[PDB]
Amino acid sequence: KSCTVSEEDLTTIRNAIQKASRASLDDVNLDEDLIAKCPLLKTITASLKSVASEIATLKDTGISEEQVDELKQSYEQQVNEIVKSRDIFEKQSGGDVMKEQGAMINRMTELQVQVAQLQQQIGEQTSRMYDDMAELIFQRLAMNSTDSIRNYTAHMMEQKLHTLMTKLETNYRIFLGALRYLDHLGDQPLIDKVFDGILKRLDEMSLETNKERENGKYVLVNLLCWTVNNRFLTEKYRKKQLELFRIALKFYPKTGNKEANEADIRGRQFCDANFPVNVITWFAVSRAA
Repeated sequence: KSCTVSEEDLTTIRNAIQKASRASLDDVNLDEDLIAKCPLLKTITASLKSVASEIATLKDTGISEEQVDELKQSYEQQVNEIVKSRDIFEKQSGGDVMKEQGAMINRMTELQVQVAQLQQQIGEQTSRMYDDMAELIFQRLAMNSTDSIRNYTAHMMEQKLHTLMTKLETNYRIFLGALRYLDHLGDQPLIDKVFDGILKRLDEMSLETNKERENGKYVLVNLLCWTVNNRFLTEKYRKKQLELFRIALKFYPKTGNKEANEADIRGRQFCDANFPVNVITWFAVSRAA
């Protein structure tokens, strides 16, 4: 494709980016005629919408209202920085009077870069907050260390692990934060028990609604990612290999639908290994036969 933008349409794009930064953070709505002459704008539109959805997802979490407000200000301040960019939106002056960066495709490319970097920046910010939220869950449930779980009976340990799973599973970013928290803590007896608790939840949870299947798929796929390149966790996978095969075929039953299932699995991964796809669509399908 090619991108052409008229002088007045660039002004319209600038205001639409401003409007998506403040208050309700609504979808950037632009005329289709304008989008057609420059399909790059779909990418920019989708990126700002993703950050808005991610911020809204933070609200329906146990995060401090101060924390969410502080993140909303950072997002708005950073979009305002893009809006004030003379390289993107304002007329060339002085030295760059007839530089090539004044052409539309170059202005829009720099807009793509700054919005992509904004998305990465906000992503790193929310990742830290999901780290904190995950840690708070372990602390509130009094299972943040080997010492805290040492004196739990088997029945109590099972009960704590179930409660933990019901809190981690509803938001995969919280689940990822829990794995990062356990990794940094380096408390292996706790990792051992959390692995057992994840498996038990995956083996028994209800799957009646789409929300439950989505929650379970993210947990299953990223539990497998968690074992990659880790001897202790790979050893845990090895011993419970057959149970994970049963779990994989429950979430991904249409074995003959290899291509669609693989695309679904890779879209939920946060490692880059083939291992989750291989377990679910290859190993488990071969063992059942």
